[PDB]
Amino acid sequence: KSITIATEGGYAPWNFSGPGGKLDGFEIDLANALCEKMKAKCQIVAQNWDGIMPSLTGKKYDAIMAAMSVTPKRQEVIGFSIPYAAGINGFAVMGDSKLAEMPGLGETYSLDSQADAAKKAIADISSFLNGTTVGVQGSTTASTFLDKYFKGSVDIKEYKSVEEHNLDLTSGRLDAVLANATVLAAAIEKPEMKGAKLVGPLFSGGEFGVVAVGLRKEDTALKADFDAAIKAASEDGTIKTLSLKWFKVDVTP
Amino acid sequence: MQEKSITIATEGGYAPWNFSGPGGKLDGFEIDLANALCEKMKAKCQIVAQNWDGIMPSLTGKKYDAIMAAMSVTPKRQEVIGFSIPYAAGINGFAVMGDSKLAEMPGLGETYSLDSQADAAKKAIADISSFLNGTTVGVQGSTTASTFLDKYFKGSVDIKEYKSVEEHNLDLTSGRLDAVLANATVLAAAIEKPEMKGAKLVGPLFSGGEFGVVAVGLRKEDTALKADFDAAIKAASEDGTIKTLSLKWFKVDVTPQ
Ligand SMILES: C[C@@H](N[C@@H](CCCNC(=N)N)C(=O)O)C(=O)O
Ligand SMILES: C[C@@H](N[C@@H](CCCNC(=N)N)C(=O)O)C(=O)O
Ligand SMILES: [Cl-]
Ligand SMILES: [Cl-]
Ligand SMILES: [Cl-]
Ligand SMILES: [Cl-]
Ligand SMILES: [Cl-]
Ligand SMILES: [Cl-]
Ligand SMILES: [Cl-]
Ligand SMILES: [Cl-]
Ligand SMILES: [Cl-]
Ligand SMILES: [Cl-]
Ligand SMILES: [Cl-]
Ligand SMILES: [Cl-]
Ligand SMILES: [Cl-]
Ligand SMILES: [Cl-]
Ligand code: NA
Ligand code: NA
Ligand code: NA
Ligand code: NA
Ligand code: NA
Ligand code: NA
Ligand code: NA
Ligand code: NA
Ligand code: NA
Repeated sequence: KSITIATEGGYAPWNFSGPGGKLDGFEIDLANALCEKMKAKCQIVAQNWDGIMPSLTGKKYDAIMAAMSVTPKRQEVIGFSIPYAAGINGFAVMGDSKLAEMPGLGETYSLDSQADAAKKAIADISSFLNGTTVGVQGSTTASTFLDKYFKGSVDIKEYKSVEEHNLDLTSGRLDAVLANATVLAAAIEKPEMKGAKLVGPLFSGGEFGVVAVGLRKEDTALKADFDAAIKAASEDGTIKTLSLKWFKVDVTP
Repeated sequence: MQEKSITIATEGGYAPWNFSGPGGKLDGFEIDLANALCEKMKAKCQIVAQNWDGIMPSLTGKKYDAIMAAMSVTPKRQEVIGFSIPYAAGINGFAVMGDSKLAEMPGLGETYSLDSQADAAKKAIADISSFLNGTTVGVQGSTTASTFLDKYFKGSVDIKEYKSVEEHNLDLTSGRLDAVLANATVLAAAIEKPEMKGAKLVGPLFSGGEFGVVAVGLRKEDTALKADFDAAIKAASEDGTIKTLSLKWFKVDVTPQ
């Protein structure tokens, strides 16, 4: 019994690599814990974000564990296991800038249960970010969110990876970036991002949704195995433990 | 009773010498070495991050006491700062995308000392320079690599200078650059990361000359701190610590002698 799991490796603490390229993070530890429950040999591979879904359908590997949110558009092309996590997103800017004054600092809005307050916070941020350049990783729930609420207000610059937009924020090429808050909180702690800060509000639900294992639609048995393993790992505190270990928070839905 | 205290600056952008964990904790050969040297010196070790561009003005400006950021001793640097006895030596090479015609550069698997094999090194340089004609080569500005490129490849290649290794590596993978030149252990570690899939170390490896030896950067007249580091490095070289840490981090011996 063997399962090849693809991750990106550019999204710490979910998935990243050590100095010599060894894949590590919450999803690597989770993949191994799930495969132990499934009684299967676990092979974790790296695949760039852009080609992660065509390589799954192309059978280069069997599953995706790369902090992939379940979205109706993705559900048209691939299948998903039951969720193991949920995404919370926010903006980061250079802490010195006037943009650090973004309203709603640290306030959290669920796009599902607080649609009225979230759309007001979004409207305030959009007006506040008028004429700025915002970096985002292309083909993400974050680029979808920016396209939906900030398009004619902000100049949206899309990047292949988080690392790429973060370097353009620190050089001053970008005014702000939008990404998963745990990813940004980890990134701004790195020496290269000295001076960067999380600002304004945090958003969950809606576009961001929940994170699950990406699988081919026809792999019903593999989905059934992952579903039983995630249920069992949620039930014995395994996922919560790994989340606290990596994120110092609980990302479980 | 209480130990003295030293603040050591590193860059954090030069794995496996110095880099950081996902949450910014500084790690690598120089972090392990800094802590081992401070234990020998019986001093409290505080390791801080400082970008390469401002690393020397912040040392002279007394933001910290020492630099352990894989800094080579050069006559130009010796005019402005002091150095401890060396703890390592730099080996440099080019990296390109393996699919580039540039990957066939003469001659992979070879090493040339610019000090002892000057004749064979200049002959190999003359071949690489002609081979790289009209290409764009990325390099970290104010390094032994930028000095080496300025000396032998200026006028043959378009040299593009970057503030960090990570920046030129991203421009190599996007195709903005044809090649990069940097420390081979740094490039060998970098090409193993998912972002640098397809990149490869090509052509020969160079040591000595411009590259020289790595030592702790200190304020020019901070003689007590230099005396402290010199005794610790001597003791650390004597018990195999530097060789051990070198093998642990690079899987090659970087010690000079
Ligand atoms: C958990 C995260 N999901 C996003 C971004 C994931 C990008 N993953 C990666 N670069 N590895 C998505 O699936 O589009 C979020 O919404 O907060
Ligand atoms: C060891 C290395 N030294 C170079 C490059 C070091 C850059 N260091 C860093 N980015 N932390 C130099 O001192 O100019 C070398 O010559 O192979
Ligand atoms: Cl990484
Ligand atoms: Cl590693
Ligand atoms: Cl909710
Ligand atoms: Cl929590
Ligand atoms: Cl005291
Ligand atoms: Cl860390
Ligand atoms: Cl720390
Ligand atoms: Cl420290
Ligand atoms: Cl070296
Ligand atoms: Cl030219
Ligand atoms: Cl140019
Ligand atoms: Cl340019
Ligand atoms: Cl090497
Ligand atoms: Cl490629
Ligand atoms: Na925000
Ligand atoms: Na900013
Ligand atoms: Na020699
Ligand atoms: Na160098
Ligand atoms: Na610049
Ligand atoms: Na660097
Ligand atoms: Na050398
Ligand atoms: Na000195
Ligand atoms: Na002194």
